[PDB]
Amino acid sequence: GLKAAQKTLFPLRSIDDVVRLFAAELGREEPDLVLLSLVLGFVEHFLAVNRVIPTNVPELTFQPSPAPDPPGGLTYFPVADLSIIAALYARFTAQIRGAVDLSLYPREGGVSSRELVKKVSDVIWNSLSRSYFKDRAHIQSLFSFITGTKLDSSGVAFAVVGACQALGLRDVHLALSEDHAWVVFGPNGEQTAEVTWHGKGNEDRRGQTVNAGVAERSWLYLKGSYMRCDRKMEVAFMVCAINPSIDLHTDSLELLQLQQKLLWLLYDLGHLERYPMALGNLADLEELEPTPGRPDPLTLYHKGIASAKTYYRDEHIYPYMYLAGYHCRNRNVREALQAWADTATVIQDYNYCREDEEIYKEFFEVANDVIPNLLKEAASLLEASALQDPECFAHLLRFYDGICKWEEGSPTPVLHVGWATFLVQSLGRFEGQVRQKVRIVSGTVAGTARGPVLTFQSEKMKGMKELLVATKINSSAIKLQLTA
Amino acid sequence: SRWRFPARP
Repeated sequence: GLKAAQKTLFPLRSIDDVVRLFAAELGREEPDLVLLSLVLGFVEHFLAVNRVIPTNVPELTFQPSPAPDPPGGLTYFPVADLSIIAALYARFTAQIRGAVDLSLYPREGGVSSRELVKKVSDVIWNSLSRSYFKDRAHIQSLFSFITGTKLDSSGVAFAVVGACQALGLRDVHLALSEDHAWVVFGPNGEQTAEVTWHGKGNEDRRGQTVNAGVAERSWLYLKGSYMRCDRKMEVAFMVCAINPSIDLHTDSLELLQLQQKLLWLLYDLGHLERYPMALGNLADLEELEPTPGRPDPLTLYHKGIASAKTYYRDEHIYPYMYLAGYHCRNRNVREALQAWADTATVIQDYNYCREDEEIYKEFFEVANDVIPNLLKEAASLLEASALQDPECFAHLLRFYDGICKWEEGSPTPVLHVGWATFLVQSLGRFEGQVRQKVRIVSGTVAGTARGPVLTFQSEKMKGMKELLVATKINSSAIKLQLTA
Repeated sequence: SRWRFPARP
């Protein structure tokens, strides 16, 4: 089943040997996801899932090498016998070609039927285990699928796509929003299908189309500006799915180096170009263990936002969240509050829907925990500045503005009384001397002939442009306004 | 991290 030009690159005895298989599989016209997932899953298994080395399995061997930092003598790596890997490959292909026969699916020149796709879906879905928790670590790869029958939400969609490559269908692709996955197919790839569940609730919309989710302006579907992958992008997803977590507090060094390198490989090949979140991941990695001759983290977060604006209508939230994080961690309040505001600037043209819970919680943390903690910390650093810059006060206000606009036209209310206490308290974190140097203008003349300024977009935030700029923050009042 | 959507921040 495997091509000879792939076999020769085996076996893999180090992170580098693995990179070779990826750099070489990435140079073909149809990179093999099934092969690359198996390798990755295999590697991630002995490195993160089961680190104790079996001495009774003459078929499984490990490779010694000098350990990275002065700490330690020798490190062991799971050698990827060609035999083992090829055996799994064949087992996967058997399940597929043996559970679906293209005998009855006339494809009119390079397209796949909605019935075929929905079939390959079902094949994989019914192949799934009955007894397991859907949120556990290290069940993203096909290695997991074939070995223990366990796959997580996104992993299922990846499987369905890999399965189709195995059947020859080269029009079926992975579709990636920021919190979901489904499949795109058809001529020009404009037909879509739901293949996996979402959130805790096993509620699936399988066989249904995304059109309804895109229509309702929810963030799960990104107002139609979600990623449409190609073989190369799907390989990136895979690299980003690598989970280096050994434990809640421990991480696998080798798996981190591995994933970091494979992202660069993908970057140099330019395949990260349309994958903002990938740029983010790569960034965060670097911050911790930088590599010589490579750009700074900060450089990367921006290349990530650039991508968002260019190829996705700047409709993605995470590239800002990523950046805001970097600063917050690096204690740069000004720059942080800026990005969090930029975030709300995107979310404002959305609606908070049932399935958008994940992003809700992401703002809730920022609004109610993270920010009130940079401010609390700031009120102690000057006493022994930024807590006295109006522009920061504007950033905070603009942030709340976006969250208010978001709520507008929404099914479920965003704001409740609990949001207020931390708005009130964060306002009080700024001296009236400053809260008044911010110009809350609505509009001088529009168009053009031939302190800092701030204009609200939300009717809620507009009605309060006065209470926010008082010398005494009317607690009771701002509450009853924020919620309505 | 047990499981978060791939490439999430």
